[PDB]
Amino acid sequence: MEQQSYTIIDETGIHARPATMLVQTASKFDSDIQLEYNGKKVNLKSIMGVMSLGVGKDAEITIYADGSDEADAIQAITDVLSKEGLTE
Repeated sequence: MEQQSYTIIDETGIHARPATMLVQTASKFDSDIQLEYNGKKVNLKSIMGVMSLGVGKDAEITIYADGSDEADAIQAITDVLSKEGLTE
C-alpha cells in the first residue's frame, strides 16, 4: 500500500542500468509496483510498461508497491529510478 511520485530527466529512459536494477530490486521484494505516468498507469515492468508510458526527461510518475515488501521497495526502488536522473 506504498507509493511515490517522481520527476526524472532521463530523456533516454530506463536504460540497461535502471532496467536490470528494477528487475532484481522489484523481483527481490516480489510485490507488484504499479508505476504510473502523467497520463498512464501500469507496472514499471521496464520491458515495455515503462517504455509505453515513456520515461523521458521531465517524466512524471507515480509508483505503488502492493505485495509484501511494499515499503522497503519504495526506498531501494527510488535509488533505481533515481539512477535515471544521473543522465541528462
